[PDB]
Parts: sequence; C-alpha cells; structure tokens
Amino acid sequence: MACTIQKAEALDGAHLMQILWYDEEESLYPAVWLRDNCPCSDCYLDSAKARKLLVEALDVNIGIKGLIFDRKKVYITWPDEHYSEFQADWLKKRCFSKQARAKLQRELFFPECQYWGSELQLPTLDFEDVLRYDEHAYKWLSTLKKVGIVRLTGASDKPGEVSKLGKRMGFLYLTFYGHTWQVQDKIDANNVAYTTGKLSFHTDYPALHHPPGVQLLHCIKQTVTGGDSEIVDGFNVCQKLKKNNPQAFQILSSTFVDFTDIGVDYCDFSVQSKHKIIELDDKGQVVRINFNNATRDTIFDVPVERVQPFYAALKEFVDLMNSKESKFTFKMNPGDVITFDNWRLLHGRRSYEAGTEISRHLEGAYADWDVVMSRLRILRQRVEN
Amino acid sequence: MACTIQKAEALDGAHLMQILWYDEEESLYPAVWLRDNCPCSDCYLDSAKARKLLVEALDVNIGIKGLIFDRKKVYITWPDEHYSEFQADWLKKRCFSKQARAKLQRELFFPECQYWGSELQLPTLDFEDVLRYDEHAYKWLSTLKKVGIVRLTGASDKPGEVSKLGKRMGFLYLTFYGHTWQVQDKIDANNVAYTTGKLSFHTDYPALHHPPGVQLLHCIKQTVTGGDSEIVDGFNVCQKLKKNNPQAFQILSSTFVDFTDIGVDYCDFSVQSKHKIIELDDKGQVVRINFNNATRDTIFDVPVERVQPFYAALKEFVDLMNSKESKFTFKMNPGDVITFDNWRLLHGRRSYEAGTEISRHLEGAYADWDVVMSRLRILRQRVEN
Ligand SMILES: C[N+](C)(C)CCC[PH](=O)O
Ligand SMILES: C[N+](C)(C)CCC[PH](=O)O
Ligand SMILES: O=C(O)CNC(=O)C(=O)O
Ligand SMILES: O=C(O)CNC(=O)C(=O)O
Ligand SMILES: NCCCCCCN
Ligand SMILES: NCCCCCCN
Ligand SMILES: [Zn+2]
Ligand SMILES: [Zn+2]
Ligand SMILES: [Zn+2]
Ligand SMILES: [Zn+2]
Repeated sequence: MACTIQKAEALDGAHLMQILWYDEEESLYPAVWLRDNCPCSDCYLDSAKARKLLVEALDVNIGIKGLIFDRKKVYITWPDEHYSEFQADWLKKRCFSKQARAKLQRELFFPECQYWGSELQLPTLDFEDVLRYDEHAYKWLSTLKKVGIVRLTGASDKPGEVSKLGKRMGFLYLTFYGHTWQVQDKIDANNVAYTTGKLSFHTDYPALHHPPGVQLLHCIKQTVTGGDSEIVDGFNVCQKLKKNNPQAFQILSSTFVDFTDIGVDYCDFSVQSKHKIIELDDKGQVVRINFNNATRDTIFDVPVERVQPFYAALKEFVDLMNSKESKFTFKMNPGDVITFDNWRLLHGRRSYEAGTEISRHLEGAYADWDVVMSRLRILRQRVEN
Repeated sequence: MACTIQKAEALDGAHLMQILWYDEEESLYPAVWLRDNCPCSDCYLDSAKARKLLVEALDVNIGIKGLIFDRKKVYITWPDEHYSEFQADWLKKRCFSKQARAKLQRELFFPECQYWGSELQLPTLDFEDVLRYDEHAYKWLSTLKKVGIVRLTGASDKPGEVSKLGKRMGFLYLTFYGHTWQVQDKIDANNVAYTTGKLSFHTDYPALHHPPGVQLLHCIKQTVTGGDSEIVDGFNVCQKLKKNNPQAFQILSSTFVDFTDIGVDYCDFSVQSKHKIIELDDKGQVVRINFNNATRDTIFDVPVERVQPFYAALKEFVDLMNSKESKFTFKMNPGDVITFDNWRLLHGRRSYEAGTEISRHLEGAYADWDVVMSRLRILRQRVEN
C-alpha cells in the first residue's frame, strides 16, 4: 500500500511529478532530478552504479512531456524524446519529505550515539569470534560507532593482531609512525608515548589535518607498576562544558590551535596543522575533538589578549575530563585489544616505572572512519540477509 | 638589533613579559604561555621536540616571580620556584604581533597561490631530476602548492613510476582502488574512469569525507583517437561564480550533496559521504571543491523546493568551468606524469574509441597534503642549507 502507485501525474507546469501511494500519502519529485537520475544505459553505467549523464546534458528547466504509470513503475517521455522508467520502491525510498530523507540518512550513517561517563560498561567481544563471524564483527563495528569503544579479548600476546583486525575492516591508515607501531619505552623517544611517563587525556594525531578516526591498541605486555588506561567521552564532556561554561566552550570551539610533529620514524617528517580543539559542524554539533597537549605547538597564532583566556578555557575542559563522573579507568592485559573512536574519545595512560627490560608493550594502528563505515554497511546487509 | 634584547621586564601584575629589542621594537609574551612553553627537561622532551608539561600543572593565573636577562636570553623564576630560560631568537620568532604571526604562518603553510585560466604555462620538470635532486623536488612540490599542477616528463612507459614519486614524497594514500590503479577500458567497469567515455570536470573521490589532496597520473599508453586532458583552476572559477552569480555561489557553498561509491576493487566497498561542492573555511575562503558527477548519489537530502535551484546553480558552475577563458587542454604522451592539487583543480578527459586491445593506459595514485607539505618543509630546509 505504501510502495504501490495509485496515481502519478505531472504538475506545476510539468516541473514536478506527484505520486499518490496506495496508503493515500503523496510524494513529490522534481522533473530535473528525475531526468538527472534516469537509470537507462545511456544515462547510467550499471556495472559501476554511477551516473554517465553530464551536467552539460541536463536542462534545468525541463518538464515532463508525458507520463503513464502502473502500480510498480512510472514511464516518462521528455521533451527531446529521451525516455525513462522509474520503479516505485526506488521512488519511495528517495521521497523528499523530511521523514523519508531522515530515515534514509540514519540507515546510511548510523547516527545513534550513547553518551557515557564513569558508569560505562566496557563493551567486550571475543577477538577470534569477530574475525570468524559476521554477526560478531557487525556487533563490533556498530558498537564502536554508537558507544565509541569496544574491547576485544582473547587475542594472542604477539604482534600481528591489529593487522588481522585491519584486514577484517579492509585496510589500516598509514602514518609517519608506520602501518602499525610499538608503544614501549625507547631510547631517544621520538614521541612522549614511547616513554614511561603519564599521558593525560588526548586524541591521537591532531598534528594531521585529518586525524585517525579509529585507533586500535593491542596489549602484548603489561606492567604491574602502572600503565592503567583512562578514557572519557569527549562529546559528553563538551556537552557539560557548554552548560557549565559557555564562554570556555565558545573559545575552544572558535580558536585555531597549531599542532606540530617533527622527527624520524617510518620516514622523516615535519608536520604542522591548525584545528579548533572543539570542532563543530554547520549546525553547531560537536563532530571532532582535536587535542594533544604534547604536540600542541609553542607557536600560538592568536592576538596576545586571547592567550590567557584560551588557557583558562582549556584548563576548565581538562578539569571536566578528569572529573570522577566523566572518567573511566581500566587496565589492559596481554591479549586485550581496544578499538575506539579517536574523534570522540580522549584517552590516556598512567605512568609506570622504567627499567632495563621492556615491561610494557602495546601494538597500535589507525583506521579511517570511511573504511570502517563501509565495512559496517556491508556487514549489516550480510547479517540482515 | 632585532633579535638582541635591550630590556625585559614583567608587567601587568607580572602576567606579561615585555621585551624591548635593540631595534626599539617591543614584544609582549603572556606569562602563562611562557610557563606552558618552558624548555627545561621536566617540561619538554627534547628527543621528541614535545611538551611533557600537563595542562593540569599549569596555573592559568600565573605571574612571573622574578626575571633577569642578558642580550640573548631571559631567565625567569616562577612562584613555585620552577625556573625557566628562553632564548632571544626563539622569542622573536614567536612574537604575538600580527606581522610576526603572519610571517611565520606563511613559512609553515606556503599560502602563495597563482590563479590561472587558459593562459596557463604548464609547469614542467624532468622526472629523473626530481627523483635525484633536492633542488628539483623542491621546485616540484612548491610549484604544485602554488599553481596546483606540475607535469613531469621523461618517465618510462611502464608501471611503477608513480610509486617512485610516492616514495620521494614519503608514501602514497591507499584507497579502495588500491595503492596505485590502472586507468584503462575494462569489462564490467567498476568506475566510469575505466571506460572510453568522456569525463567532465570533476575532483576525484568526493565519496570520501577526506578526498585525496594530490593526484598523480602517469601516461603509459596514449591513443590517437581522443583522450586529451583538460584542467581548470577551481579556486579561480569559484571566484568568478561569486562575482557573476552570488546566489549560485551561496547555494553551492551551503548545500550538502550526497556522494556514493559501491563495488569491488582492492576490496569490497560501500562508501557514502556528504560535502558542500564549494567548501569554505571560517573566513569565507574556498578551501576545497568536492564534485564528481558520476558519484553524486541519486539520494539528494534537501527539501523539494531547493532541488531545482541547486541544479541551476551547478549548471552555472559547470558552464564557467567549460568556458574557453577557464579551461586548459593538453594531451599526455607515454612517459609524462601529471601531479596536481585534487582539492583545487577539476580535471577531465575527452572520449576515445574502444577496441579489442588496450590503446590507452594511465597509472594513478593519490597522496595526502600533510605528507606532501611535510616533504616540502624538509626539502626547503635542505636546499636553503
Ligand atoms: C606515536 N603514536 C603512538 C603513534 C601516536 C602518534 C599521534 P600523537 O598525537 O603524537
Ligand atoms: C577509479 N579512480 C580513477 C581511482 C577514481 C576514484 C575516485 P572517483 O571520484 O570515482
Ligand atoms: O600506552 C597507552 O596506554 C596509550 N597509548 C597512547 O595513548 C598512544 O600511544 O597514543
Ligand atoms: O583518464 C584520464 O585522462 C583522467 N582520469 C581520471 O580523471 C580519473 O581516472 O579519475
Ligand atoms: N508498459 C509500459 C511500456 C512503455 C514503453 C514506452 C516506450 N516509449
Ligand atoms: N647567567 C644567568 C644564570 C641564571 C641561573 C639562575 C638559576 N636560578
Ligand atoms: Zn536515460
Ligand atoms: Zn594516544
Ligand atoms: Zn620547566
Ligand atoms: Zn579523475
């Protein structure tokens, strides 16, 4: 009744097609969009699922010359005699009503978000299950998207596990620190991470204009002298900051901060960027946090009078993150892997003691959100069908 | 005289340090920024060139307790007895005056831009020279940044050349189409590019939220039946559109368009994104164009009344690109490689004839701008020193 055509007609100087569906609802389709989206073999390359039609061939003032319909299809003639057929269900899905458009966006982009603080129950799956079963990998990625973190247990205590997960997703995101990298204490460390010191809450790689979307950390070796992990839900913390201190929020969501990274690892590098620490979209929603205190540059490109208030705002933000209501702490054991949203969470680590042998060793890697969301879409189709 | 300290003193309740330089100019440095940027081994990890100091250790209302200076350094005591030394030239570089800040940003980010139309003289270097000499690679990357395109001549007519350039930069940007990819006519093409058809002006991969910054195309085999290249300076064309048709500019710079790519290549994929075709920064400057007509989705997430005006605006934009004043056309020969800014230029190709043997073959790859700018910074230092 909802996908069955009761009537189709050309309206508004034939610039619009209206479908009355068998449930009595009406949908409206611009003529120019119909022509633009003709599925015929001239207009559309089926093997690529791509449009061949050029903008140059599209008359933007086009109207429907003629139209007939049955219950499942519309058949349209255009003024230059081009001919097009459209399927009812194809049309229904792409209905321009707000409700239809929003429904479809949800299906494409999986916007459901669960904010958390110290009450978090760390979502936890089995490593091998996720590698072997689509039902488990689907749970893994959908929970990663929704909650921002998933722990996988039961990996080996050897290198190569994050690469298996990289492959399960598709491929890992190569950076100057390599395809994967070893978090351990290193002589002449090229990064604070490769010492025994504490890492305060941070996101990884704000020195890049496109920071890693997803980070993977596999515990190979753990120390009893410290090295606990801590995480915080940056989107939750931003929400609290906007409420508690709107001026601080405004400063952090409007001030461009310089980040830097210079050294040698996978190859030699000298990286520079600018980001707002709180990055809003065009509707004012926080979409990414970009903050690492280690790699924030000495160079600070703001007028002198904005400097101290920036620092005062950053301090408020960090105090909220550290609050016992926001923070979630846990300790990784050999064989655990955490995978999290590096655009949303901030993460850190407690200090531990140095010594002559390596007492602590993680293997890390990054992935891109477009790569993960692709895999998520494919898994959903496989598991639902 | 400009980098030599004549006087240094604490002002404004000791919250500010003022340096009077020997040229009589004065610079001002907030106390909190000085403390934040203490270079001592407690505060700063020299092997990483990174800050160890935590936001949590920083008192945002800090003032200078004491200060002495000589011509080359300031020596500061803080209220908790921490102690810091700062070098004069280090201070001068990071001066908070607008002129000093702008000068340094230019040095970091190479903002110089040369807009062009059909008068372009295609910058051209020798392939092997660029691989062998820093002076040539430096010219290559700086011209790529400034002009948006450089042709390299004298490569071989075999696969593997774009990878050599990838290595010269650092590393290539892996996508679902592989590390490198072959542009040629293919049975069951997964992409319009892999047919003999015409490609209208487009940027590559707007289906990704982070499209490739730089694209490399190496002509292995060329056809005499067509296959000419065309390029346009998207930043130049956007400037003309804003002047000629502000309403069209506004629509394209504010309307989110859905892009899609589904299929199998390096692995199986189902990619979706949203972009404004003209992407402005926070000051209203165009920073990226995101437009491929083949991969623009059938799904169009706007109210029905915005649809036809969007198409009318897109048409104006494409007509400007096609204008004989904007367009630059040329033909690649075996052994040529073009490298261009895929955020700024749009590119295309004339149709050619199909047949039973492959008459036309390019090898392509992508790179990230942060990777290229890193290499550019390193090369400049090597060539200037
Ligand atoms: C060195 N690793 C652990 C890869 C982190 C790099 C990103 P950070 O923001 O310096
Ligand atoms: C298939 N290549 C040539 C790699 C282009 C992919 C990006 P396009 O926007 O579809
Ligand atoms: O070592 C840890 O527990 C966490 N490591 C990091 O956050 C890192 O390397 O970026
Ligand atoms: O084939 C050409 O000349 C140009 N190719 C492309 O623009 C492409 O593959 O994206
Ligand atoms: N069943 C309708 C078929 C319409 C074909 C018309 C071709 N011009
Ligand atoms: N030449 C000045 C050295 C100052 C050292 C002071 C240590 N508190
Ligand atoms: Zn058609
Ligand atoms: Zn980290
Ligand atoms: Zn110090
Ligand atoms: Zn292209």
